[PDB]
Amino acid sequence: DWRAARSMHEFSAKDIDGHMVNLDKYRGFVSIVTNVASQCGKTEVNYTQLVDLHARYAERGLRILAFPSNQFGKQEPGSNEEIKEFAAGYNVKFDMFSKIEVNGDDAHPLWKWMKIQPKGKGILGNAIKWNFTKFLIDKNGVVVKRYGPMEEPLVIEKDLPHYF
Amino acid sequence: VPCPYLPLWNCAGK
Repeated sequence: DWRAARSMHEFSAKDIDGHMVNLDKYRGFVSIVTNVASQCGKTEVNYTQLVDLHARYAERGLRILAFPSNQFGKQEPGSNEEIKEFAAGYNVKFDMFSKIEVNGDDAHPLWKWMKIQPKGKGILGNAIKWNFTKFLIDKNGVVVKRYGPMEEPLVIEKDLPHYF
Repeated sequence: VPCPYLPLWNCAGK
């Protein structure tokens, strides 16, 4: 059934406070969807740059959805409350979600869907490879790019005017 | 430069 979706806007996800979010609220906004972790070598560069992008582009319509996951080196061990508190240290004002799995049979259906999209395909299969993979989503909820763990968020900035 | 995630990941793909 998640296979039949054609837009991110068809999904819902539980935010970091335990409340459901209809992802259709991102309709008309360019969105970055990313899997985060607090204990990765690139935690700092990723959070800092995402906060910076959000601050500078939120008025142009940039939204950021951050999904914690503990699937990559067990680098997100904390509770949702502890992760929320960690994000607060970076002055995060974008949208934090409850911890999920992004690979395997229990992965969040959004993540299952993103990974098989025409412009969401991975390199070396479609599995998320490590923390801080980023998906760029257009104003219609279509996946338009996948950026790998090594591609810092500021790499995405040049692509934003292609979809604003 | 050596891959900074070794040995947990070897920078293969995305």
